[PDB]
Amino acid sequence: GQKVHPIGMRVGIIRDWDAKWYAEKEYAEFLHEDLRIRKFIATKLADAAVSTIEIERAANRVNISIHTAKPGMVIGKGGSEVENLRKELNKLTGKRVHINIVEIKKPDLDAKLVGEGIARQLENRVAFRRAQKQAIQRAMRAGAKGIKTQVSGRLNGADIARSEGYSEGTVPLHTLRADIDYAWEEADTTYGKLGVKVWIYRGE
Amino acid sequence: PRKGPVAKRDVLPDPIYNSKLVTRLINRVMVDGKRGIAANIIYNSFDIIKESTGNDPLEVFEQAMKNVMPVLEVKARRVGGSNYQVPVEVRPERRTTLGLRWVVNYARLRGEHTMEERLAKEIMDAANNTGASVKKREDTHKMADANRAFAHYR
RNA sequence: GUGGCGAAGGCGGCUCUCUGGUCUGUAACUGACGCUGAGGCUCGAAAGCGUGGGGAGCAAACAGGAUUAGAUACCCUGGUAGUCCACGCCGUAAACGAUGAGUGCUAAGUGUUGGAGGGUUUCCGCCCUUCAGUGCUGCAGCAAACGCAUUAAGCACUCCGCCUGGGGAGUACGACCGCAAGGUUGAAACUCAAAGGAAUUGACGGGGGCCCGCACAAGCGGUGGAGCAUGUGGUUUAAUUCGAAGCAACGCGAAGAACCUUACCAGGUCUUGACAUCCUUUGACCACUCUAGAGAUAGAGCUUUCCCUUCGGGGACAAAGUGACAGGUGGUGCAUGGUUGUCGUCAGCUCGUGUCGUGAGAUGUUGGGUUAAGUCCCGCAACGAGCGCAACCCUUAUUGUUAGUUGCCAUCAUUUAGUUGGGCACUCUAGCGAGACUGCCGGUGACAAACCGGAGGAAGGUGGGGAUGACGUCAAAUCAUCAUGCCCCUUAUGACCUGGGCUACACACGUGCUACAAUGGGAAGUACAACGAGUCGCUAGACCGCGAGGUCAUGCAAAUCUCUUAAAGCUUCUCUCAGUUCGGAUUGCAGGCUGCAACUCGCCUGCAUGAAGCCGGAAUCGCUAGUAAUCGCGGAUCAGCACGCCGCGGUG
Repeated sequence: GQKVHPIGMRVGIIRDWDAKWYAEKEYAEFLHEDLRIRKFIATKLADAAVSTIEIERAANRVNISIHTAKPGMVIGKGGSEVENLRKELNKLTGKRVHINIVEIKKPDLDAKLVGEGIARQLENRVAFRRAQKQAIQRAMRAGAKGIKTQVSGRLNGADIARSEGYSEGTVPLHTLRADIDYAWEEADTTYGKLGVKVWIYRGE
Repeated sequence: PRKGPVAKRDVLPDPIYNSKLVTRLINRVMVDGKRGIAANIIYNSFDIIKESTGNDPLEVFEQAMKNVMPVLEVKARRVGGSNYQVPVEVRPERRTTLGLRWVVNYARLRGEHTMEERLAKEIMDAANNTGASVKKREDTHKMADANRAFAHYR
């Protein structure tokens, strides 16, 4: 184990906290409420492909904003699903909530999206050598300085584990002003678990 | 080291006598970084020197240093599995190093009731060609100028 | 002497006798008389055999001493055949240039052995030509590559010997030879699908060279000896829960074992369940009081009681049913994800276009110098590029400006005082900028990179320290943080309670603390920091107690108040080299504090007692400057509990 988390090395330097509120003497409750929130809304995320979520909060209201790639399939027909999101989140937080949904542009240039998609092929009995290759091919065409992928575990649904990935372009890791992205997902085909990691360099 | 020779660690001449040798003597008496105690000890010792059958603490101290410092030291070496010893010359800084070292070591082992009653007495005994410090010098000179036998072509 | 001679085996002190071959010049002579050679004969290292001599040194066999798990070996002390001569026999060697003999033809350069010619001519020492030997380098051509190359492994003709996958096997049978040992000749049955030559990239070597690093050397202080704290082995136990095992396990998981934590043990208990979903009856569940009990639980008492209504429903919930189901710190780190250690912050790991090679492949990335550096320069079939290195980030050393409260007090009055009037000058706090770049000056060096010296400046050559850890190595560590494939349990390996281990002690190993004193012990006085923490928390002040502490009370959610007058230091007065006015283990008695409760098993106080220990063998550790050595302060965890851990500053 010999590498630092690339978006924890850079937090507080060129990127911000995904949770921006200041509180004292009400800090444990707020942190676990955020954890509960974020661990809940992985319900719709199972289909709607959400990437981040930003929690702010005021006197007694909680301002939420989620980045997705499916705006209509997450808000409803005329607004009949955000209604449910709010009326469900009120049952947990006991407060007023106000989701302000963002929409993501160029979704193939996002670490969680890419890695979670190319970790759904592995479950459908797909060979890994071309999943990663087509992933970096469709990540370079969007225009990116570099990308690197890596899968691990019992490959092919076979015996003793190994690891291998593929690189395209430069991905400098030691440069602090680099604005790299990163995510780690999981999946199974039928044997144990696999780990997929993905890094994308998008200039600085 | 391996790269090459290094510097010489400049010293700060003490302000009382304006003599860097007294500075090194204070630095050798001091233990655990308690320097004011070492300074009090050296100054009481010099007061004792001048008060009792003395002329000036710098003069008799220099003469004692001159009578103690060595001029021929040997070095026990290894060649290929058999070890011997050979004499060699002695560069100047090592000389005063050894002198101070011996004087302090053999004043510390005297057996009176104060480090001053030991230091003043020992460097007086030294400025008159006496004391285990001078005998240590002569042991060294006798080891050398004898063990030159298996040193003549080293 | 990569000197000479011999067909080969072989031949080295000197003199004589007998004798074989080669080379060079000449041009008297003969006139193709030549080359090769199955079968046959002759010779043939060392060992061995026979007969008779000789025998100093060496030395199979053998004896004795060692070493090792063993040593019928290697090493040491001895020691017989043999090694030597004459005469017979044997007929084999990596008997090798692993290259049969004869003959002609095909570039050059350079050594040496034996001759013959021409010149200059003391040429007898020099230049040129020319025969025959013996070596080195190199072209055409040849070769699978290695390589060979007028001394062919080239181009050609003549004659002889020999080969046809690896084992079985140079074996069996027959035959000739030999005193013997053995030699020469020489199969098959059966069995395998390979066995080989040469070169390529890696990995290893009890192979070599260069370099670097508190790795040795120069030093300063330790560990090992003594008492105590703590972890581990071992033994013990009803249980002493589980994990870690050279460096890279052993003050490690544990940043808090009296109950809890808690997995372990002994007794007392439950079974759709301590915890989750579903479906139905349905639906608002409680808490509180009293007896029995070690509690877990059971038995009785006021009662869990519609919060949506269009008269028609939905949220919380007890029991029951009801079975789907739950539950596992049970196994497998050698089935896995994730997260770490170590080589090591060492300097490496690859690609594109070219060129080289029959081909796998190479080059670049090798060489000189320099550098902390695959960091730079010069040269070079290479020219460029990517991740690594360095930079961008943090803190510390100097200062301009903006802002002066809760910070500060220089020019003024005032008190106990920076306090109150006043001010933001100074210090300080914290946002934004400056400043360090071999940037100038001299020398060295291929003028190059780089190194040595100077100026100026707070700082000079990555100024000091941190974060940052490539491709890979050890099937390294962890199913017990968490997840998870397969296996296992299910009225028990699940679950609830009290009490006991985890702290046991003939011992062995690691990491620490306190000392063995005068550079010290005791009594009185006087000083100087920084990082941090605080609401049911940090406690000002006054009083009571010898003390640890207690009571009444005060400010502060914090540059405002408190924790917090730091300890080594300095100045006086003592004590006198002793097992002591050193040391503070162990035990007796009396208290305090937290907690429902300190017996097993807490921390602290006082009086009494006063052990070992007088600087520690072999061996072994840390450290290159505000560092080592030494001295205190804070806080995470936490009712309470630190010699451990993380930080801070003082002397140096």
